[PDB]
Amino acid sequence: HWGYGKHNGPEHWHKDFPIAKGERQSPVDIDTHTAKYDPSLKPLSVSYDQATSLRILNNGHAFNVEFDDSQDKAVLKGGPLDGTYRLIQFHFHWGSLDGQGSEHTVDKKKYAAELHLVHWNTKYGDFGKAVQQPDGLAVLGIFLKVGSAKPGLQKVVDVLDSIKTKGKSADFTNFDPRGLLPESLDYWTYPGSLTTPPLLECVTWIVLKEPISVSSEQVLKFRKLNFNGEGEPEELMVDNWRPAQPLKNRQIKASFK
Ligand SMILES: [Zn+2]
Ligand SMILES: [Zn+2]
Ligand SMILES: [Zn+2]
Ligand SMILES: [Zn+2]
Ligand SMILES: [Zn+2]
Ligand SMILES: [Zn+2]
Ligand SMILES: [Zn+2]
Ligand SMILES: [Zn+2]
Ligand SMILES: [Zn+2]
Repeated sequence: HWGYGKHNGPEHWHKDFPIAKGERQSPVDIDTHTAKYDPSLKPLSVSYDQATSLRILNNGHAFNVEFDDSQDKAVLKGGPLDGTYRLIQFHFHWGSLDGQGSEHTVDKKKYAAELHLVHWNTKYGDFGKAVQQPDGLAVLGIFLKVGSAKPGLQKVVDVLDSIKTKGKSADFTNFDPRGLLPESLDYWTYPGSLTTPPLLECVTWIVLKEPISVSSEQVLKFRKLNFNGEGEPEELMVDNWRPAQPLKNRQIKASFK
């Protein structure tokens, strides 16, 4: 089983997942000197007011907050996107130390964590068919830095003790994802992949410029989770990020100057 450990980590994923060395892998370093502004990028439209959260779960790699995506309740439109992409889940990647944890980097700066709000293209009818396509998904990536507590994150933090180990889940209704956004929606964008196996090259990445602030007590709560299921040996869920991959023949476009 792939993982983030010594013998099953990112450097070994190519064995079972050869697309790991493909042409559009994520994440990537964003060099703010070469990611040039592009005036034709429309502004990004985020509609989360009717978001309906269902459950929260530890799948052994991170924890996902899943949403009802049966209808256009919470959607992302605009920017580089054609059409309408529905929110299906969010999750985070984070470090064992404050100086690392993000997947994307900005001029090689690593952040303490990165939020991924995952959305699929309604043009394909369901998530399962969307991930098979180049334009199947859009992931909105938000950096986290340590500082002041993020009130909107608290409901997440408070339930983490109930899903400590793999396979555990809890009911998780009425969570409002707008409480996880920064104030500004300026972004970079490029075409890439899922950052975990199976690493499909199906994602339009949209990463925000402005990070959110979370408290060290909030991030410590992330580091108390386990990769293992109950009654296996404890392996703390930390450093569940993949490092930057080669940009190859791709351009990263900025929405701001
Ligand atoms: Zn292990
Ligand atoms: Zn090899
Ligand atoms: Zn540079
Ligand atoms: Zn320069
Ligand atoms: Zn797994
Ligand atoms: Zn669904
Ligand atoms: Zn992710
Ligand atoms: Zn229930
Ligand atoms: Zn138990």
